[PDB]
Amino acid sequence: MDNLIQPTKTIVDDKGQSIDGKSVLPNSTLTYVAKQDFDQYKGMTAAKESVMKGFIYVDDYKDEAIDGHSLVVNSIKAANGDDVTNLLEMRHVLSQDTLDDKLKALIKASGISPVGEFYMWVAKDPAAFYKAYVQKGLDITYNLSFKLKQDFKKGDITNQTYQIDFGNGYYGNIVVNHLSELTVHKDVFDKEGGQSINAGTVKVGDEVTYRLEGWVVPTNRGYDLTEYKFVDQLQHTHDLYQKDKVLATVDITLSDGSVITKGTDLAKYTETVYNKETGHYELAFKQDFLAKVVRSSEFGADAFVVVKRIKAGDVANEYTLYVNGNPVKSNKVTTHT
Ligand SMILES: [Ca+2]
Repeated sequence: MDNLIQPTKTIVDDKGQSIDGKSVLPNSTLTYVAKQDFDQYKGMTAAKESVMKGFIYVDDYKDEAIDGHSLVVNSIKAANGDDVTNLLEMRHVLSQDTLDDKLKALIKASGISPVGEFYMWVAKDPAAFYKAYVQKGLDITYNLSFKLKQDFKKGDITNQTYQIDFGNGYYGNIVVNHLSELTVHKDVFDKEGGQSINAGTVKVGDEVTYRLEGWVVPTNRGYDLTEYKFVDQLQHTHDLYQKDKVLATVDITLSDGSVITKGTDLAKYTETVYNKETGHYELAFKQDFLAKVVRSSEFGADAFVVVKRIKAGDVANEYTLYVNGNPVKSNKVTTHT
């Protein structure tokens, strides 16, 4: 039965599809569906002393990546539909050092080895729980949502469950997701195809071009696109906005099968707003367009913002890209006039 008892977990997108192995974003909600497998136990009779050792389920999240305190338990349900949340002790174990001695001994003797922080669910009434669910072979399904720690900027995210029945430990699969590291860059040029003039001198009355380089959204991701917006507070005391342009930086495939080639003008899929009084510049991709980009396609664009230098002094610029609600701040650039 060692290979016939198999707790499992998966991670699912907003359409209930598995995204195990896929990339996610810093502000992503990770929703896992975990199974506590009792199928093998159906119709059998466990010894009373073995039943007394109870039924424990463990969710071992990577505590460097996942904020364990953000857990929302969406549901914990038996195969017969029963809500079993009130039948289980939910324990957020931050360290085993002084964990309840009985439970700590149970974990030790099980063969199971949770690392760092974990949650455990313990049947409050082993005999009752055994009779109602375990002996009937009724699996328990846990639906759990976590957020990431804001200080976890890159690396992989892992989640693994364990099951301890009658003191016997069993290992679940390791669900892995990659956190994309988001970066964007700003440069300042004499002209669109020219050389960087960062820290250079710009004569009054001349034009300069800022390039706002958008982050490329990678393939094999676990999400679709709902926002991709450039925001730039221009130093409008010194830089007078003239015009912009936005270009695809990768080939983009849409749901209809059509392809937008790298270098194509993307203006018609966007809206530019410039506020002359405040110097606030924004270019946002339209949601109905973003919704058509397939997951097997990369997505990226650069914006080029043309300004006239109207006053002497030091002139700085930076921009922020918002990708699905994640702000990505660029480096700064400066020039002097
Ligand atoms: Ca852990």
